[PDB]
Amino acid sequence: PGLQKTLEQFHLSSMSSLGGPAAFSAR
Amino acid sequence: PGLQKTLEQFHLSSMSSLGGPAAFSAR
Amino acid sequence: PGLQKTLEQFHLSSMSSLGGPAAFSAR
Amino acid sequence: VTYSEPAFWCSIAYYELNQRVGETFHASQPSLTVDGFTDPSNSERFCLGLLSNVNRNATVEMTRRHIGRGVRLYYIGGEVFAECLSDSAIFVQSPNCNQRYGWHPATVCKIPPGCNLKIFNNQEFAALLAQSVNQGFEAVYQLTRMCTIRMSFVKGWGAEYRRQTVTSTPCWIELHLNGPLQWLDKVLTQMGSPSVRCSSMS
Amino acid sequence: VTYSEPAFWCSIAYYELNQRVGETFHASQPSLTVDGFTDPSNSERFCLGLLSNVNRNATVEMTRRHIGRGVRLYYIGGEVFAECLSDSAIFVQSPNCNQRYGWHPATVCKIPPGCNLKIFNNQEFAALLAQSVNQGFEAVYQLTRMCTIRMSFVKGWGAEYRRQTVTSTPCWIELHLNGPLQWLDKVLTQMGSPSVRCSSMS
Amino acid sequence: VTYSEPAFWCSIAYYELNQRVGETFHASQPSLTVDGFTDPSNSERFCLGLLSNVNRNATVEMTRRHIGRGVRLYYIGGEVFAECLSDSAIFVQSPNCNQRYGWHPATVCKIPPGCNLKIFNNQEFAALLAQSVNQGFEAVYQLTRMCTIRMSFVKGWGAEYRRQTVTSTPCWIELHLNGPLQWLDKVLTQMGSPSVRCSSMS
Repeated sequence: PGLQKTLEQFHLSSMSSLGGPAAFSAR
Repeated sequence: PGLQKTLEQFHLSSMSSLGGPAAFSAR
Repeated sequence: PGLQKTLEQFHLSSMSSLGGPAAFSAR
Repeated sequence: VTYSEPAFWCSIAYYELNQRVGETFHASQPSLTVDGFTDPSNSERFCLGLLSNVNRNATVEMTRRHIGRGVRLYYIGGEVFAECLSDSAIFVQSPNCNQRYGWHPATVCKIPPGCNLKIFNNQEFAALLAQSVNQGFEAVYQLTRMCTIRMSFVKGWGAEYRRQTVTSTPCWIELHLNGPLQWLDKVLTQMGSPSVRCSSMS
Repeated sequence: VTYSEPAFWCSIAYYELNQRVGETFHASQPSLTVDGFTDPSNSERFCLGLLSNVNRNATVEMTRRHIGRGVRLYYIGGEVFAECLSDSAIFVQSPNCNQRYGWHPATVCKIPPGCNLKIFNNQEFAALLAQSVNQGFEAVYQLTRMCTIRMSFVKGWGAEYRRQTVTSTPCWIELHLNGPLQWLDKVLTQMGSPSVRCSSMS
Repeated sequence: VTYSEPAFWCSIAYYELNQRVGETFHASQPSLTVDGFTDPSNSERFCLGLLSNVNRNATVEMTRRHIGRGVRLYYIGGEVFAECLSDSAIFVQSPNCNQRYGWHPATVCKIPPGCNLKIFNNQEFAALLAQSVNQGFEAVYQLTRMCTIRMSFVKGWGAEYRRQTVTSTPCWIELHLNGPLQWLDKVLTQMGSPSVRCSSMS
């Protein structure tokens, strides 16, 4: 669900950044 | 004195607002 | 060294001000 | 004395037992939740789950895990409400509320999940403030208690419970209403000093 | 739930023994030092030397005099580092670090002067967060411990030392990583509630 | 090391007995009062009457009711003054002041209502700082005490009183002077480390 999307998005954001979901959301 | 004015002003401001004396003073 | 300059500068700044080294540096 | 409008309508302090935990939350938006989660940078969420306390024991920790969505606090006009979003109840001690229903002012009201309760009415407060001036400085001074509201998550306290004071509950919060406190200040600064003398020595 | 980027990548609290001392430091710049000096207004320096504690005794005071240049904390991408600038060592307890090397998560690592240690890797954290959802709410909830790192100045603690807990060290700090805490929040708010019931009474 | 001018010339912490109460007040205006009233949003008033302490007992509460107009703190050039606006006296412990009059630096001075006292002179502080470098790191390090001033409301302490320490007074405050602390920092960062070794173990 939305959990799988959240985890996928965090697994990607985390490879090179310390920012939260907002920073990612503005890729 | 100024107490009576303060109370009258608060009795009026309080009927529909949570603001302090400054907000009232700018009616 | 830089200690003597710091103390000289503070002895002067302190005669009429409470500011730190930045305020003095902008005399 | 002159006044500027508070930027924050209330401030909230969190406690575990008799120990204060974390920084004071200052509320700038007219609606907010105090919850058990962990967002550190939302002006509408006081998130308790990220507060550390190296000293806390298991009762406090299990309780914290049950705060969940917590409590929603908002005002409409001069009235402040608390809504239980948690799956567990919350327990409120609001002198302003208790006086409204003729209860002892230390009475504790239980809010089951999905319900809300009007915990403050400013117009009732203004009336009480108006009457207090006839009672002297100390009477006005005590009215700060009318502007403070205490709330426990999950665990009750008071007559109907084994816990007797709020400092016996694992997880509770202390709300201060800043608008009413300013009106109280405007009166207090015109009340003089108390009549009984304090010595420097006693 | 929606999110705004934290203005501060971390927040730091200082402690002496079991007592919290001073205000929480909020870090806006990606590099900062926690030192034993006394500049009160530098967004890149958390200066411990100016914090008062009328209650502190001689062990804490002598230790404070040896913090000196203290510890430099910075992040590069999704990795957080601590560098010992002090003439004395610092001692770090980072579950994220300990899990990386297969150590107990309460393990305490010693950083001698002039050395640095990677105390957090976000990509390892994201992986652990992904696995925790399969374990239920309480498992995700405990991951806040992955976002908190504790560090003692000068004095060690744990298996190799006489001091056994961090609350026995005279001078220590508690770091919270705000970015990872927001991702944790995004997951927690979708996890439901714990299965075991709390009564209002017990 | 570089410096930015502090936004706040001082910071003030309030205490009851040995317990810290409320948030630290940060002073941006060159004159301010610390009083016993309840305005939460005035940059020139640190209002103690609205601070809660579920733990306080009757002695602290009666005292708080007698703070009243409290103490006015302001600086003129490099000199800081305290003026007793309260109907009750205030009691000041300022090492800088005590050294000026050749008193023990722990001496406590009484300020009756309507009087003021110069509690800090920066030029005397600069001279002492200049001499301290010849005494080594620890000597400079102790000069933070010259930048902290403690004041009790209503109740005295010290030789002339039954209360012997400031932590025995019901209502007191702790002032930090940020400008002088920055000059101290500029010197400390050039002083090296103390000569006596701390082990990680002892």
